[PDB]
Amino acid sequence: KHHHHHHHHGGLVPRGSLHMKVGILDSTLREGEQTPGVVFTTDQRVEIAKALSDIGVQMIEAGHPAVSPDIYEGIRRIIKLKREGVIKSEIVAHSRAVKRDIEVGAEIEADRIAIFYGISDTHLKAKHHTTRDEALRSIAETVSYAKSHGVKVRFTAEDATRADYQYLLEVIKTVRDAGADRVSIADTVGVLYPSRTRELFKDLTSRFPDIEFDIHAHNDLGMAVANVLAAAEGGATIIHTTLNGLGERVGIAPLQVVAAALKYHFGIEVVDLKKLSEVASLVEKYSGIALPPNFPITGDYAFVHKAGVHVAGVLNDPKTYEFLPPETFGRSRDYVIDKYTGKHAVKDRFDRLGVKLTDSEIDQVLAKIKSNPNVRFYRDVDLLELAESVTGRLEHHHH
Amino acid sequence: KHHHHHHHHGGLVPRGSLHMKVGILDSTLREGEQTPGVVFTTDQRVEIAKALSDIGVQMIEAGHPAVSPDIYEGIRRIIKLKREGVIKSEIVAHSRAVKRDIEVGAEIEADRIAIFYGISDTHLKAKHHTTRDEALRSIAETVSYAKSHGVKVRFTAEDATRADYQYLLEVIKTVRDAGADRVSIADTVGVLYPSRTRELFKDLTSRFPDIEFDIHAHNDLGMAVANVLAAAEGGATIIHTTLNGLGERVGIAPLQVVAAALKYHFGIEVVDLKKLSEVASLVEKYSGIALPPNFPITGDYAFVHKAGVHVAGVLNDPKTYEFLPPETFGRSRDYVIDKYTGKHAVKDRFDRLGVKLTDSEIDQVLAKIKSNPNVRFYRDVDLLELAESVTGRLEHHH
Ligand SMILES: CC(C)(COP(=O)(O)OP(=O)(O)OC[C@H]1O[C@@H](n2cnc3c(N)ncnc32)[C@H](O)[C@@H]1OP(=O)(O)O)[C@@H](O)C(=O)NCCC(=O)NCCS
Ligand SMILES: CC(C)(COP(=O)(O)OP(=O)(O)OC[C@H]1O[C@@H](n2cnc3c(N)ncnc32)[C@H](O)[C@@H]1OP(=O)(O)O)[C@@H](O)C(=O)NCCC(=O)NCCS
Ligand SMILES: O=C(O)CCC(=O)C(=O)O
Ligand SMILES: O=C(O)CCC(=O)C(=O)O
Ligand SMILES: [Zn+2]
Ligand SMILES: [Zn+2]
Repeated sequence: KHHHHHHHHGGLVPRGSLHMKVGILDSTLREGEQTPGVVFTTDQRVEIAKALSDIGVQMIEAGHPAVSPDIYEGIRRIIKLKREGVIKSEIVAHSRAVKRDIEVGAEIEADRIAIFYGISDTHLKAKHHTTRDEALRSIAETVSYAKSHGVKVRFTAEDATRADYQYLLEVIKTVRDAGADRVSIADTVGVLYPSRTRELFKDLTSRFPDIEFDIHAHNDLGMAVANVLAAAEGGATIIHTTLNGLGERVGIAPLQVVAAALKYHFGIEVVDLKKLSEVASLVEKYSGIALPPNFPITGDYAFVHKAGVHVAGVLNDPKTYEFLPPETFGRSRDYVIDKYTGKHAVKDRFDRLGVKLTDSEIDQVLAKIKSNPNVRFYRDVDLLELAESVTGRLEHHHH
Repeated sequence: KHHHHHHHHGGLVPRGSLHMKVGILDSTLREGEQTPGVVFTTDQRVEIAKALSDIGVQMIEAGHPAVSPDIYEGIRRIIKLKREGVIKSEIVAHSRAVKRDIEVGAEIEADRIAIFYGISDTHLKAKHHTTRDEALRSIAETVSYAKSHGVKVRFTAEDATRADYQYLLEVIKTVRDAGADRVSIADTVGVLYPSRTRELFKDLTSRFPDIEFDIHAHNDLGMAVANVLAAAEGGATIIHTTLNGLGERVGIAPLQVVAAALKYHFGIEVVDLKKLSEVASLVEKYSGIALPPNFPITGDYAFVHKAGVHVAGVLNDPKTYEFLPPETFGRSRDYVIDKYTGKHAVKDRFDRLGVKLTDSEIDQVLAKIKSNPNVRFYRDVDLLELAESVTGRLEHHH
């Protein structure tokens, strides 16, 4: 059900509402550990990998084993758990285009080796100190070398979204010929525009039908989610994510939001939607970066209503202010009470507390609530005290 | 292999040059006989149906049996040939939403009955004198009745492209529930804009995955070909054509152009491309309507070059001025000579004629050619006379 292969889809569902394929690669353990201030222990890494396997992630990028001894050891443990059937996702190891990295990737027995290289002109010049042609040779050699160990090879075209497009096409032919079966198109600095992303992937998939494409999208301009969905429309079959929007700088497409947007817009369930909160909370614990309360899907406030008009509507039909039911994600709605509330919301909360107030008493409590501008919420004890102030009586709920 | 089922495709081929499907329904025998001044005899109908089958058309719309006794007889003969396996295409009979048309369509044993009804506001009011709700009931009953005879049913939404879209969706739900497996979307007056056609079919195919859609596109604004390719982009699996642009008023999408355009842009071959000229000619003969010389693909001049600069280029590499090789369609290139010519062209024609002239003599001939403003063609006899007039030698087998 929450399996570890591709999910069939048909693109966007109809307005006012299966030949294509898509799945998740989660990079919490690679991209995600490149977040300033974030490091994971080996045990933490392993615990996260198991959680990602359990919710049905297709691929886990477990790290770049040359980076440090602990990353090597965490990847090894994960591959061992995979070999034992405890973990079921495909395990990907990252690699520079250097023989050493590749040999290490091969020796730990990863399912896939992802070789990256920067193929924009700034990267070729400033980062690699190389020419277009020399880069083509290095990439061909390293991809072939990795292939010859009998492991599947992805090539990541770093800064592809600012690269010369003709060169990008040449890069892809090169790595295809050298044995790569997947190419990741990396929007390294988050500058893709969604409608253009769709076009890009439509073009690439039409040109290279023997290759499957990944989208790796950074959120520098706040459009990572929209870019990954657009890529999927265009035929990308793997979307890279991290839990909680972890990664370099502002991070990449966040798993919980991507998964929800794919459910709503494409009608598919690429991971266990009901377990997003639990996995997000786990990563939050080990990463030490708190999710803001406004984070989509898993955020504290995602299904919390405030304005009186909204709460009144929700009490009649939650769909009025809820894009999908909270239960879709294993959550429940709530509402808060402050000076923005109204009579229906206040009545409903008193009803929950078992306190019967008259219509005019409700008016008086509402007026008292609205008389103070700088109170952030009214807790039940506050509301009980307000009622007492109106009834003169000592005022049953189990929470 | 020019078989008689759907052809697989993947939409447009990449810039700088399989989950979808498409095939041809040719309506030369139905829509095409609705061209002013065109009628076919029963014999000619049968012979056109055979040629349509031979080139690999998926569906032949062989006529509307209720219209006349000779149409009824032609269809009956076509169906007999289908039974005998001479004709292999699916045979479609047209029908109004009237019990008699349907019984008759059932009675001749057509493979499919196509019931049409006008679902735009002007059609409902001025032509059917009915309401949206009544139309729905009539359409439901008639489709159901046709389906109860155990025959496949297409519903044609006439004037769909100017109908209320919400109503069109209700129409399609209605006929689908009544048992229609195909719906034809008719751009009856040719007002579809191509990019909007793609969107229309994309939307309809996503909403009704258990129906296949046809496009029937008229050429009133010259965009029938662009419209049918756009419909195919969007998921239409049947494109309606006629040979030679036959049909009411200005006709519908012409088979030879649709077939070429699909080959170039989608990379597929939905009929035998090398037989297009032959079938166009046959239909030209029986319709009595000549194709203009500029008609694409099969026209006299489709692969005939004129300007000196073009002919010089083509003589070095024909691809310079040919979208695809003429042999694609079993044809050959040519060029003409008039005041627009140049030295490479004139030299080449003399070579064909076996006449050896010096460059100086070519220049003189060329100057004489360019001195006659109103000579339409220098035919070979004329060229031989020009060469004789320059060389003083005998030069002049056609
Ligand atoms: C990999 C790592 C151990 C290398 O450390 P290092 O050898 O001290 O090198 P530096 O970090 O100073 O990085 C630059 C070197 O890598 C090279 N390089 C960068 N990307 C490369 C690639 N895709 N293929 C080959 N070489 C690459 C640079 O040209 C440079 O080489 P140089 O030492 O000859 O100048 C270290 O950078 C690291 O731990 N990085 C974290 C992982 C990471 O950077 N991931 C990048 C994802 S794009
Ligand atoms: C079909 C046929 C013989 C009808 O002849 P007719 O009975 O003398 O009627 P007319 O052609 O004058 O008028 C059409 C009649 O059919 C009705 N009609 C039109 N389209 C219809 C449809 N899709 N379903 C049912 N009835 C329809 C009209 O309301 C009108 O009815 P009326 O007689 O009550 O006014 C005759 O119109 C004919 O041969 N037409 C050629 C085929 C044709 O018209 N094809 C159109 C494809 S869109
Ligand atoms: O391997 C990938 O797809 C992404 C590499 C990366 O982090 C980037 O270039 O942004
Ligand atoms: O049957 C069809 O598909 C087309 C009907 C027709 O004649 C039209 O509306 O143009
Ligand atoms: Zn990245
Ligand atoms: Zn028509």
